[PDB]
Amino acid sequence: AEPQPPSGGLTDEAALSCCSDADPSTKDFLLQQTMLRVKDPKKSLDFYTRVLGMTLIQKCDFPIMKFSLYFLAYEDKNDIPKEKDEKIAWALSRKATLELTHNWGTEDDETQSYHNGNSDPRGFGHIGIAVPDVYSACKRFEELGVKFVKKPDDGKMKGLAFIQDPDGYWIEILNPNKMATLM
Amino acid sequence: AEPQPPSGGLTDEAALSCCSDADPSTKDFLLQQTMLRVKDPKKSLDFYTRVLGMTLIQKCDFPIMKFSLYFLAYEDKNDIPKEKDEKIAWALSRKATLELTHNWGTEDDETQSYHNGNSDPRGFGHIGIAVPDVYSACKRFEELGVKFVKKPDDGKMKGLAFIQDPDGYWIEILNPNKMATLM
Ligand SMILES: COc1ccc(/C=C(\CC(=O)O)c2nc3ccccc3s2)cc1
Ligand SMILES: COc1ccc(/C=C(\CC(=O)O)c2nc3ccccc3s2)cc1
Ligand SMILES: [Zn+2]
Ligand SMILES: [Zn+2]
Repeated sequence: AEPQPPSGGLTDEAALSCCSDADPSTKDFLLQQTMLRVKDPKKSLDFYTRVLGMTLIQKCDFPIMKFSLYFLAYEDKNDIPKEKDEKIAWALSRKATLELTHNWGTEDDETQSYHNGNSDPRGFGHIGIAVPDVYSACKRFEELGVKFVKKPDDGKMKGLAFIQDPDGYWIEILNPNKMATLM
Repeated sequence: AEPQPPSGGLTDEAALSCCSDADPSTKDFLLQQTMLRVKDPKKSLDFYTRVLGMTLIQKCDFPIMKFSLYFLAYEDKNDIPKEKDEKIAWALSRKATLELTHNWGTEDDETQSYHNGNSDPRGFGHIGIAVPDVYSACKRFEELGVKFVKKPDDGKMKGLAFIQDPDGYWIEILNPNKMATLM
C-alpha cells in the first residue's frame, strides 16, 4: 500500500515467488526456434555453416507469398531423414534451431537492411553459441574476416566475445566453464 | 553475368552449394541462448514459467551496472545443481535457453517499451515452442488470458498459432508433425 524506495533488481526470493512449477500440460514443450530475417541467404548460409559449423536441416519455399525459410542447427547431416514429411517433422522437433526468413528480392536491394535490435528501438539482443574455447574460436573468426562487436579480452568481462552475422545480428561466443568468473 | 529477372529465392541445389560441412574446430559448438530485453521481470517470469512451463535455471545480478539476466529453459528443476559455480556452468551449457535482460527501472517507466521486431524496423521475428497439440495448448492459453497474434484456425496456415509475451514478443506455437501439411 505504501510507496517503496527504488527496489533495484529483484531478489532471488522475489524472482522465485514469480515462478510456478511446470504444469503437466506443458511437459513435452521444447524451445524449438529463433527466427531472424536475412537480406541474402547465400551470405547467411555460408556464415552459419562454414564459419559457425551449423547444418542446414530444412529449407521451405513459398512460391506464391515469395519467401523462403532456412532451418539451421547443430545436428549431424547423416541424421536428416531423406523422405520429405519425416524430414520436416524431424527438423521442426529439433531443439535450438535458427530459422532464417528470406523475403525474395531483398538481396538485390542496395538500401534495404534488417535492424539487429541493439540500437533504438531495442528488443531482441543476440543469439549465443557455447564453445570449448572462446580464444581459439575467435582467432579463427578473425582469420575468416568475421566482424566483432566485442573481442574476448576487450571491455570489462574477459573471455566473452560478440561477433556479427552478415545482417549485423549479434552472436555471443561464451565458454560455460568461464561464466562463473564474471557473475 | 547478365542481368536476371526478379529473385525466385534459392533452389535446393543453390542453397546446398552455399553450405560447407562442419569444420572439426566447431564440433562441440551448440546454440545456447536467445536474449530478449524485458520491461518487468515479475510479469515475464510468471508468463514463461506458469503459462509456458519453462524453468528458471539461473539468475545473475550486476549491482553496479544495474541489470539482471534470467535464464529460462525446458529443464527438470531437479537437474539444476545447488552449488553456485556448478549451477552457472550447467545452466550456460544447456541448449535452447531464453535469456531475459532486465535493465533496472524500466518497470517504473510509464512510456518505455521494447520493440518486438515485427514492425519497422524489422529483424528478429519470434521464438517458437514445439508442442504435442496446438489446439489444447491454445485453449489453455485462452483460459489464462494470453494475448494472441494468430489463433491456430485464423489466417491461411491452420494448425499454427502465435501468442505474445508480456513485452509483446511473438511466440510461435507449432506441432512438428503438422508442419509438412502447410508446405
Ligand atoms: C556487448 O557487450 C557485452 C559485454 C558483456 C555482456 C555480458 C553478458 C552477456 C549478456 O548480457 O547476455 C553476460 N552474460 C552472463 C551470463 C552468466 C554469467 C555472467 C554473464 S556476463 C553483454 C554484452
Ligand atoms: C504471423 O502470421 C504467420 C502465419 C504463418 C507463418 C508461417 C510459418 C511460421 C514462420 O514463418 O516462421 C511457417 N513456418 C514453417 C516451417 C516449416 C514448414 C512450414 C512452415 S509455415 C508465419 C507467420
Ligand atoms: Zn517460425
Ligand atoms: Zn547473452
